[PDB]
Amino acid sequence: ADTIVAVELNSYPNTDIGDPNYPHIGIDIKSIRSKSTARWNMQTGKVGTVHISYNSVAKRLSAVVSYSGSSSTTVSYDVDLNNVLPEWVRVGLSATTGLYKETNTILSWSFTSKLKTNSIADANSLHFSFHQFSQNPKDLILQGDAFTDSDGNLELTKVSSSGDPQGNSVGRALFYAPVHIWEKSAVVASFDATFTFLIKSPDREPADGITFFIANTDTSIPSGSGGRLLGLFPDAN
Amino acid sequence: ADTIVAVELNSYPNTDIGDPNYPHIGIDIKSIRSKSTARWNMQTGKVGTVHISYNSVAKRLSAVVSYSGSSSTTVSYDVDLNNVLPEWVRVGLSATTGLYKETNTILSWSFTSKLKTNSIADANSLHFSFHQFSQNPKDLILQGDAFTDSDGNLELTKVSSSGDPQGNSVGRALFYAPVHIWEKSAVVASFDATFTFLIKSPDREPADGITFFIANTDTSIPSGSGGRLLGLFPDAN
Amino acid sequence: ADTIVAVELNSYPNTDIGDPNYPHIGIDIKSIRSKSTARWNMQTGKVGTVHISYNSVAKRLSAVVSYSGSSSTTVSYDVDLNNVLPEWVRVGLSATTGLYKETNTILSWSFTSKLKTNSIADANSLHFSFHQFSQNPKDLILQGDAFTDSDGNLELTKVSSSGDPQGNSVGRALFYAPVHIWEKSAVVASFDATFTFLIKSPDREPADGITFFIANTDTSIPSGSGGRLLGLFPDAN
Amino acid sequence: ADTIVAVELNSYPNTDIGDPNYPHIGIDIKSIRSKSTARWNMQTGKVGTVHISYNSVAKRLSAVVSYSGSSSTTVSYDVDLNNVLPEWVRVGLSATTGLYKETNTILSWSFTSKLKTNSIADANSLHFSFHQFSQNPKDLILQGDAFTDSDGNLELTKVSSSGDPQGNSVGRALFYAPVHIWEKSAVVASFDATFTFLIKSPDREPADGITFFIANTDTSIPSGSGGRLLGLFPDAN
Ligand SMILES: CO[C@H]1O[C@H](CO[C@H]2O[C@H](CO)[C@@H](O)[C@H](O)[C@@H]2O)[C@@H](O)[C@H](O[C@H]2O[C@H](CO)[C@@H](O)[C@H](O)[C@@H]2O)[C@@H]1O
Ligand SMILES: CO[C@H]1O[C@H](CO[C@H]2O[C@H](CO)[C@@H](O)[C@H](O)[C@@H]2O)[C@@H](O)[C@H](O[C@H]2O[C@H](CO)[C@@H](O)[C@H](O)[C@@H]2O)[C@@H]1O
Ligand SMILES: CO[C@H]1O[C@H](CO[C@H]2O[C@H](CO)[C@@H](O)[C@H](O)[C@@H]2O)[C@@H](O)[C@H](O[C@H]2O[C@H](CO)[C@@H](O)[C@H](O)[C@@H]2O)[C@@H]1O
Ligand SMILES: CO[C@H]1O[C@H](CO[C@H]2O[C@H](CO)[C@@H](O)[C@H](O)[C@@H]2O)[C@@H](O)[C@H](O[C@H]2O[C@H](CO)[C@@H](O)[C@H](O)[C@@H]2O)[C@@H]1O
Ligand SMILES: [Ca+2]
Ligand SMILES: [Ca+2]
Ligand SMILES: [Ca+2]
Ligand SMILES: [Ca+2]
Ligand SMILES: [Mn+2]
Ligand SMILES: [Mn+2]
Ligand SMILES: [Mn+2]
Ligand SMILES: [Mn+2]
Repeated sequence: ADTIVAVELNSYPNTDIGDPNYPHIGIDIKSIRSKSTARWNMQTGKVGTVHISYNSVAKRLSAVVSYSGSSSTTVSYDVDLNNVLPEWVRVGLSATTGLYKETNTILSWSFTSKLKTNSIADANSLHFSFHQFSQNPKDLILQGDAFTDSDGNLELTKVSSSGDPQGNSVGRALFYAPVHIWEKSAVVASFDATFTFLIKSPDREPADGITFFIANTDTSIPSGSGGRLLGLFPDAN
Repeated sequence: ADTIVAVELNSYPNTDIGDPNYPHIGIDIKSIRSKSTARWNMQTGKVGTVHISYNSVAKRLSAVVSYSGSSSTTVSYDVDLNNVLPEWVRVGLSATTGLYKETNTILSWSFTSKLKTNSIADANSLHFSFHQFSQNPKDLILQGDAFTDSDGNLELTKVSSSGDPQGNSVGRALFYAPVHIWEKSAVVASFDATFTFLIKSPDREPADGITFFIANTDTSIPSGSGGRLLGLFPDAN
Repeated sequence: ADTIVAVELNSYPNTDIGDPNYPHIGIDIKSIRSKSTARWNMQTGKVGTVHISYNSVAKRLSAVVSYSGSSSTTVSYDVDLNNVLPEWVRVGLSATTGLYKETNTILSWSFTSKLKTNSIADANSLHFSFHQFSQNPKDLILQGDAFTDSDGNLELTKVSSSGDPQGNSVGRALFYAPVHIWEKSAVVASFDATFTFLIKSPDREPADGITFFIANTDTSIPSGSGGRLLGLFPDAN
Repeated sequence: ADTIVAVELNSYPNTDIGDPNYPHIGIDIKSIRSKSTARWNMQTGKVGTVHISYNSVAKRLSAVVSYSGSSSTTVSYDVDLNNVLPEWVRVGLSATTGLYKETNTILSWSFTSKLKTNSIADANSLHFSFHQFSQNPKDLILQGDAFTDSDGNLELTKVSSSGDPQGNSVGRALFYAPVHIWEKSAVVASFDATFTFLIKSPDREPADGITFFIANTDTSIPSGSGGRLLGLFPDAN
């Protein structure tokens, strides 16, 4: 199956599969069961920013979520991605709704990767930035119900004319060019990513969440991966 | 047909189709007949560097070619690419050999595009950089005889194990992701690029040349584009 | 005296010294008498963006000014800055008020410079970005009445408690590190800059303007350079 | 006293003050006694590369040192620089010789700092990159015997015309502009850096080492900091 490494912004607690009993941010390595988490003081109707970093020398993946004038929540996890992921991967963002729903609107997204070596000349580098989404992204791979709306916003899950989110939606958006995340002869490998989002919800318990994820080049939406599984995994093992 | 815009390093004079009678660097807008050229003091055996830029306000396309120690040769052409190219395109490099041959080895390649608006936040940006090539670049589209070797050098045209260049070869390598080169609402749209190449040849007169081109996303080696047509155009019109 | 190269956003027409009879943007090379201009459809109370570029191969300096949802004004000028400026320069922004006044509020500012050579390794590079100004910029050289306010905005000219601009004000802000803008052995030299501003004015004819300027490392405010002379030149020759 | 934070490439063991009995790379927080070290298989005569990173969320400081072909040696230390360093600082490199000597030649040097907030718009960013050094760098602060030579290499410590290293020399080179390393409102604050160096020595045991350090803006070679104290500290406390 697909090899996932993800940073999830889980807004709906599904304690039956391991979630903390509150909206949280967590680092997933190959399973929906976060190897580490932190409570996310989720504020709906407000735009949020997620910054994600990793460096093969520090072996530490970390993330943070902040709102304007609101403290940030942080989470980390020591891991050596060279043991988890294959050389060539493909990044993307995902989201879902189940019984309950929220808008999984991505307002911006950037990503940078380096494959350093002997000199100040990263043998490889890749960078992309979006401060607005095109009506027809020729450089995105939209999966499921994802789509860019009239305002140049990326909508990972179904939303209607009025702007009301729909339940039971799944959607992903992968960048088009596969990234070479590590090479045997590499000295350092880095990558940073940022994305902005707006989650608004009608029901008192919003669900389910958005994630930023790295995966094998051919990652496609798993069957039965909806709702609580955030379109990343088939089961909850 | 494909809508090409290229910068060529023509090593072989085909005076009968537009070439001056000497190695030259030219700018090609939709035809092999350069809208502008310059004498290139081609040095076989030395590694050379090519820089290329474009800024939709300055509306001028430039290109230099220098070798360590020896002087550079520049060439420009004022043009508004927003009228020549589609919004979405793919960038790439091509080379060819005809009756005569040379090695069309690419050692490094960068490219940066920025699509601005009302801030120091490019609504889009795209950057890639290669200082060595993977033996299976999953981010390059290799067309024709293009292949990356054991040394991590892109080889646009066939060479032998012993290193010898082969005749009659066409080769192209496009970056995988579509670049959003311009858009209606854009305020500024720019792009830079660099590549380093090494040309070697046993012939008294090496042929045919290397080009860095910008095409439509679905571009492909046109039939009968070998030799003097450098894998970009179907005929010499 | 100081060697100035500037892009001026002249809001007040001083026809007695060469200005067009309308607010305009112009490229100044060593004199307040713009070697080139364009009418700027100045909109007060609205934030504007100025993008400025230059490339030693294209020998063309260009600028553009846009507002959200308003067309842009462009201006250019072919020039070879290697003949105008010294190797080491120091960039900055300036503004003034004379009999009339406006707020010369800079909201952001970025700058990048390259000194390319034989390889994809710019022998030199410099880049700085500000999306907010520190209460005490240790990296700016504030000249005259310039100062960063409580909101992290840079105010080049006097403004009072209420936020009302004052007449007869001059102020500049130079970045701290001198930039190496060209070197004899350089193949290409580039630089791009962006800045955001907000001009608001009580009187019907706002004056005088803001400029982005490159100058000799020790550029200081010229005597009598106030009002119409934008703090750059002593006289109007 | 100066508040130093350094990464040292200690070539000479001064076991009596904290050094392991072998060439090592260490992280120094406010003292010559490394909070962490690693065996460095120092190779005289080969050019080496040092990469260093820090991310205030990951809160971990790392450093690698590799040579072409030979393996790299890494070293980290978890620390929150926001408690160790002032908001504004200057970066730099230092080196020294005592009874024994070696050449402390810096061939290249980059540095990038980013100070984030709520978007993919770093409220501040600063980047510089040198691939060769001007014979009169007006952007470097040279302290002690530091001097750039005819070949465009920074020489932290005295060498002769013939190239021979001299004993008892202290040398420092700081980038000119103050870096805003952190700020209260900041969400994320990171930094990367790279330098390439070449160490040569006639002595059976070369001394003393090179360091990349981060100090307070007004830093300066403390008296009696020669040799084993590598120009950073006044005493071995
Ligand atoms: C029938 O209850 C079970 O399913 C409920 C609905 O499940 C769907 O909707 C949720 C939220 O949108 C989504 O995560 C699922 O994948 C489905 O799409 C669900 O609400 C319910 O959860 C609650 O109850 C369990 C058991 O008591 C708790 O462990 C959870 O934390 C919730 O409190 C349950 O899974
Ligand atoms: C038969 O002569 C014609 O073709 C010759 C060989 O053509 C092939 O090889 C060249 C170079 O490898 C390549 O450009 C072509 O596409 C073919 O693959 C060619 O040498 C010859 O050119 C010369 O003569 C003509 C006419 O006199 C001149 O116009 C040229 O500048 C050359 O001097 C010719 O086209
Ligand atoms: C007395 O008239 C002259 O000076 C006037 C005031 O000058 C000061 O204020 C202006 C605007 O703030 C500033 O540019 C100057 O440097 C001084 O600080 C000025 O208003 C006036 O200009 C107008 O009249 C002349 C002559 O008719 C025209 O050529 C201009 O275009 C103006 O219409 C004049 O210089
Ligand atoms: C007199 O011996 C002490 O000083 C020796 C020389 O010191 C100078 O030179 C070294 C290296 O160039 C430099 O580190 C110092 O700062 C001075 O500039 C030194 O060689 C010697 O060290 C050795 O012996 C001590 C004590 O036995 C050990 O602790 C060390 O590891 C060395 O093996 C000593 O400090
Ligand atoms: Ca959940
Ligand atoms: Ca030809
Ligand atoms: Ca004026
Ligand atoms: Ca020592
Ligand atoms: Mn979870
Ligand atoms: Mn030609
Ligand atoms: Mn004017
Ligand atoms: Mn030590």
